[PDB]
This record gives sequence, structure tokens and C-alpha cells, in this order.
Amino acid sequence: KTIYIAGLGLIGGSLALGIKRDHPDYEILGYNRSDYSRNIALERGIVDRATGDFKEFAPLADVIILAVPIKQTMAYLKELADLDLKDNVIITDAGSTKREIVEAAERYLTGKNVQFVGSHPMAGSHAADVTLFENAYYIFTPTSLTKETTIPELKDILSGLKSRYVEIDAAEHDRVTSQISHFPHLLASGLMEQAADYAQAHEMTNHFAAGGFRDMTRIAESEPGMWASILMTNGPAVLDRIEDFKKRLDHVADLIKAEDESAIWEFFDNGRKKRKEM
Amino acid sequence: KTIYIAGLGLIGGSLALGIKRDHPDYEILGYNRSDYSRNIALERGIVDRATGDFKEFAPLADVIILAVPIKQTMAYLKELADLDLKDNVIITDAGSTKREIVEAAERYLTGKNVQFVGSHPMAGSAADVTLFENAYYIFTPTSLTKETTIPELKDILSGLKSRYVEIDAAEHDRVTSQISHFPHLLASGLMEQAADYAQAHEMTNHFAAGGFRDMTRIAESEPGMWASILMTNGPAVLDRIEDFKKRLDHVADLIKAEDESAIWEFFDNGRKKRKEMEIHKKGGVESAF
Repeated sequence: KTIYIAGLGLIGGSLALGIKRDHPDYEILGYNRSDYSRNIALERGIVDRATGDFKEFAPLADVIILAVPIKQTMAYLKELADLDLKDNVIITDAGSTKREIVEAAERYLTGKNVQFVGSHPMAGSHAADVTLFENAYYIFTPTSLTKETTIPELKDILSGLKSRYVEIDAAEHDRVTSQISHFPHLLASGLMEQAADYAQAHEMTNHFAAGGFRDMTRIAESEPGMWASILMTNGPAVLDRIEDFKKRLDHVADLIKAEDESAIWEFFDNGRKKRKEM
Repeated sequence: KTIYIAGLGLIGGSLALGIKRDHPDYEILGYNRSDYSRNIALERGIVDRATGDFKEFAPLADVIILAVPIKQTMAYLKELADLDLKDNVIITDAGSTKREIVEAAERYLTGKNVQFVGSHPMAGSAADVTLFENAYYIFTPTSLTKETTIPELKDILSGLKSRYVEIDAAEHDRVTSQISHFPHLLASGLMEQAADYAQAHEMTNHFAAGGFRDMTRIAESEPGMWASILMTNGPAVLDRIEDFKKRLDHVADLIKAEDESAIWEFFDNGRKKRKEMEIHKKGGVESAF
């Protein structure tokens, strides 16, 4: 079997190793525009054959995994629709958002005898390391282009990831990830943005900050590009969390203005319980 | 010296040990309205003589440290105004908010003959002489703060191994609100939001990962303390709320505008700042729970 992985970055590289783990007879083809990193993946043998010309290996792959930024993923989906691929080949994504990518794939590959399903492999705590996806969720999002045999096949191909499979509607995935990941990042960056500006007029901001602030802002220190692209392709859900969050803030603001201490007390107590309720 | 600590909690307890640490000759008098913990403070050696009546040991103290809740702290400042205290006695608290406590102290104790200064000892890293190590012990000078007040305390509290710093009570609240009080409100608000959201989206609890947990951990702290903190630091927290709301609206504008580059800027600014302010090597606790 031949697998074409477009990406070879952190995600694409780890997916590569993870697949070889218990499938050392598969031919792994990779694509990467940067020469430098493409050659590294060739020494370390992350992939067998590589190219800087996406369409070069597309036609000879039984399964295609797009592991590049969301924007590039949809571009390649459309671009894949015009090449002559293998009959009924399996193609997947790797994006943090699902909805839009799935629509793009249905719009361009519908009518072309291909197999497609959405994919979101949630990484770990973090150069590929086959360990990256262990015990984390590998999420499948069914698409009109998903054939009843598509997912079972990938589950076998990806067994080396030691990941935990789950399937969910694309739209729901976006709503859920918005609530516990995308909106959270937005708040982190926002808090930091806030505290830094404030440090300018209140210089001790830089000195009194402690563990709470540190934990409230770490994810703010993460690759910008990817998070900008995520907010772009999941704006509706994130906008709804923003509007909902503002109301919650006004509610607490009201309570303070109303000097209602028992209410604020209940406010935090409910937070502590729910935090433990898991 | 006769040192009197009103609370026997984590803070009052640890303040007891840390003080005795470099002053084994000091007499530590304690108060706590709970017969039980008081007796754990004795067998354990923490203090040397305890009581359940605040007004008992007050008169024979050379320094009074109030380690009870914020409102309870102001009630005592008022009660101490009528007690007969050792002439020139030194009094402080340990509240996480400072402005109102100071106005309380000045309102009641002015004219009397005592020295008062605000205190806010932050935690580091039951009763731990280790709590405040290399953590900021904040002093907020008051009109009743005598030129000898802070130095005397600096010496007495030498055993805490803290980092003394002085600041206006109002600046303290503004700053603690920005790096703790509001951040705590955000963590509780987010937990609440996601919790209500899980009701209609079951995967919410499962997909939640490290990021979310770091963001909502502190929402697990003592409600009473935080309800009271927000109550005595309302002006600062409200302003953060208003400022934050505008920031959220901006980003929401950028999203509606499909301005991916401006959004890149937002997230890049955020990373850049946490990096430059070296927040990663920060640590400890602004409010010893």
C-alpha cells in the first residue's frame, strides 16, 4: 500500500512514523515545499520518497493525508479534483476545524469516485515523534463522500498512533472545539494583551503576576498562523462564545454593582463544583 | 516581644512559624474561634498560648497581625479601636485587597496611639513555615504608618524569607486585580460557560484538554475569599471587565471582517508579550488560599 502525506511538519511527520510503526511495508510518500525540511524527513527516513511538487505523487497514492494549514488543505482539495487519481482512493484532512474543510471536499470531489472523511488528530503536550498522538483523540467527521468502508480502513492504517477513535458531526466538532479550545486561546491572548498594556501605566504588573496569570496565559505563547486560520474557519461558533461570555461578564459586573456578595459567592462556588464535576 | 496573631489558618499559622523561625525567643499569642484548630496550634507548637476571645490577648501584644477574612479584618480593626492596647502597638492584616482595609484602619484607629500599615503576603512555589519563601510580602504604607513601623516588621518577619516591597494601597488593588482578581473571574466564567455548554454538547467534557484545564484550574479555589476580594476591589475589576469586553469585540470585528492578517497580529502580539514579560518563569500564588 502507498500513502501520500502532504505536509511533513510536526503533524505530518508524526503521522508518518505512527503509520510505519505497525505497517513497515507501506510506501510512505511525502510532499513539502521547503527543501531543507524535506531532506531531513528523508534522512530520518520519516518518508521514503518526497517531492516539492504536490501533484507529482498524488496519482500513485491509495490514500492521501493532507497535513498542511487549513487554507492549503482546501486549496489542495480543489487541486486534487483535477488530477487523475487512483480509483476510489482514500483522502483525509488533519485540520483543527472540520466544517468548512468538509464542505470544500464535498464541493470539489463529489462526482469523482474518491473516498473522503474529515480528520482531526488531537496532538499531545508538545520534528516528528511517533508518540505524539498516543491516548489522544483522533476524530473522524463523516462526509457525503465517506463510504461505509472508509473509516474502518483508516483505523487499521492508523493503528500505530495508539490513538482513541471517535466520530462526530463536523459542525458539532467545530462547536465543541470552539468552547474548550478556540475560545480559550482567544481569552488567553486577550488577557495577555490586556495585562501588557496595563503594565505600561502600572509597572508592578510585571512583578506581581503569579501562577494564576501564568496558567491563564501560556497557550497565548503558541504559533500565531494556525490560530488565526482556526478563528477564520470557525468564526460563527467563536463569535457566539464571545457574545455569551460578555453576558456572563455583565452579570458579574451587575452583581458587584448591586453589592450582592452572596450571589458572587454562588458564582465562584458553582465554578469550583463544575470544575470538579469534570 | 509579645506577638499576637488573630487567625490560625494557613496564613496565620505559617506566619507564626516563620516569625518564630528567627525569633525563638518571641512569645506567640494566638486567637481562633474554633476550639479544635486552636488545640492543633498548641500541641503542634505553632503558638504558645491561644484563646477563643479576640479581646483577651489584644492588650498585651506588642504587635497584632490580623490573619482573618477581609470583612472580619475590618470588624476587628473597629473593635481594636476601643480596646486598651499596649501604647504604640503595631498592627497589620494579610488581606488580598488593601484599599478598603486601610480606609477602615484609618477611620477607626486615627487619633489613638498605634502604628498601622497594610500587609499582603503572597505565597510561593496546614501551616507551612515555607509558604512565603521568595514570595512578595507587600506593605502598603498608611497615614498611621510610622517611620519605624515597616522596618520593625521587616525584622520580625525576617524568618519568612520573603521579598519585601512597598506600594500604595490603591495601586496594589489595581495591579492585583489585573494579574489575579480578574484572571480568577475569567477562569470561573469560562468554567461556567463550558459547563452549561456541555449540557447540550456532551463531547465538551471529553475533548477538553490541557489548555482548557490550565485555564480553569484556579476556578477551584475558596469561593468566600474570592467573593470578598471582588467585593472590596470592585472599581478595578469592573474596569477590567469593560476593557476586556472591548477587546473581545475588536477580535469579533476582525473575524466578521475576515481580516486574517489582523488576527495573525492579535495572536502574535500575545505570544510576543508573554515571551518578553517572561511570564513563563513566574509562579506562586497571589492569594494564599
